[PDB]
Formats: sequence, structure tokens, C-alpha cells
Amino acid sequence: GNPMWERDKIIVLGHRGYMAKYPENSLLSIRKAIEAGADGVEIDVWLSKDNKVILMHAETIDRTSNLKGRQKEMTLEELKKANIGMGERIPTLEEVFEILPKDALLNIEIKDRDAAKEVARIVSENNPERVMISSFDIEALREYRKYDDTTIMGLLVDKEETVPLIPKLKEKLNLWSVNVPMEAIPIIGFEKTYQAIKWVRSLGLKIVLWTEDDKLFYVDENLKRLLGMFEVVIANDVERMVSYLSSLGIRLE
Ligand SMILES: CCCCCCCCCCCCCCCC(=O)O
Ligand SMILES: C[N+](C)(C)CCO
Ligand SMILES: [Mg+2]
Repeated sequence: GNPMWERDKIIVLGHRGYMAKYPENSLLSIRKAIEAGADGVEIDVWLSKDNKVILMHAETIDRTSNLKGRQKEMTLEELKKANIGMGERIPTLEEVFEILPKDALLNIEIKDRDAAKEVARIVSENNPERVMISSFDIEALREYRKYDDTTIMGLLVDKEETVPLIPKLKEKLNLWSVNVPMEAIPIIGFEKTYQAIKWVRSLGLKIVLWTEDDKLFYVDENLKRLLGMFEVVIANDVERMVSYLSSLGIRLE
């Protein structure tokens, strides 16, 4: 009974804010996602050397910023000194919560199990009902659960051998959703993916769809064939997704 995530309307989140058009995991992309009609955003977080929760997808700042290094081995002053595009600086999770509408949804993907303690603290101060914690790393989710056992939680899946484990993980972690990549459709096949989703849903789990390439939502009408079987879609191109779902007559802009 979390009304922020349990809705009749499909939820659209911007991937890394809105990485199709604005610098990924930046405060600029977040505001733009919301103005384009997203319900919220998904971000990636790590813990800096001096114990601050910062936003970054990769384990080094190489690729999105003009500098080099591993953020887990750097401090926040060193990091706010990078440019991640369009003048934007690496934000902290606290900055993210100041920028967002107080009712906007936020999916925090924990990339760093060491960040779990601080993420749970910051979240408890910023209206946890609108937060989803997710991770590929079961031990990050288990650690998060030491500090917060009520926030909505999704398991990110990227390996086939994780799927049979889901009923026990749901128990151990109190999962709300399994967060599935559209890449599963080519890689394991549409029908096997469909039956796996159907089985997960029969366990009482909700479904979050994501992808590294929005083309996979639309090719072979992959997403349309899954209508009724997902609650949340994480899109790199928010405007395109918002328009598509309105064009099917299922989600009003
Ligand atoms: C409801 C669960 C069923 C779905 C199981 C699918 C398992 C994943 C297999 C494909 C992984 C592809 C991930 C590529 C993108 C990435 O890792 O960033
Ligand atoms: C970023 N996601 C939450 C969509 C999964 C990892 O790439
Ligand atoms: Mg992510």
C-alpha cells in the first residue's frame, strides 16, 4: 500500500535523469525530465572517500567528466571540480533531493554497497514514500535493509541464473519489483522473457522495464507486447516515451 508507486497509471522515469538529451546523472537533466512529463528519475550512486553520496554511473569519472579517477578514492571537493557536460558538476544525493519536487519519484540505484548506510539516512529525511532503492548487487540491498526495511525496493537483473532465485530473494529482501532489461528480449528471446515476467508477477512482484538503448522499446513493438505486465518504464528519451504511451491511449500527458 505505497500510493506513490502503486498507481493505476504507468510510471515513466528518466534514465540517469534524461541521458538521451542532457548530461547523465546531472541536476540539469533531472529538472528537464520532470518538465518533459516524467514522474521522476533514476540515478546511480557511489560513496566518496569522505563519506558523501555522489551521482555517477561508472566506477571512474573518466567517461562523463573531463577528469580521471575512481570516485570512491576521491573527496567531494576534488569531485565538484569536474565538468560532466554543459557546465554541470557531479551532484550529491542531497542536492538531488533539493532540486526534485517533494512528490517526484526517485529510483536510487546503489552501485556501491558502502553507500547504503548514508543513502538510508538521507532518504529517511526526504520523504521515503517516493523513493525506490534498486541494485544489481544483492549485498547492497541486504545492507540497505539493515537500516531501512520499509522503502520500496527493486532487484535489477542482468543474469539468467538470478531468475530462479527471485522467490527467496523476495523473502530475504522484501522486494517490491524486479527490474528487467529490454535487452533480455533479443538475448534470451521474447517468449522466454514474457514467460519469466509472467512467473515473477504471479509471485506478487511488480515489474520495472529499463534499457541501455530506447530503440529496444519500439522495435518489434516489444514494449507494446508487454502492456499489462509492467508498472514502471525507465526511458532514456522521456519526451518520446511520454508521447508513445499517450499515443497508445494508456497514459495521459
Ligand atoms: C522477470 C525476470 C525475467 C527476465 C530475465 C532476464 C535476464 C537478463 C539477461 C539479459 C541481460 C542484458 C543486460 C544488458 C544491459 C546492462 O547490463 O546494462
Ligand atoms: C540503470 N538501470 C536502473 C536502468 C539499470 C542499470 O543500468
Ligand atoms: Mg542505473
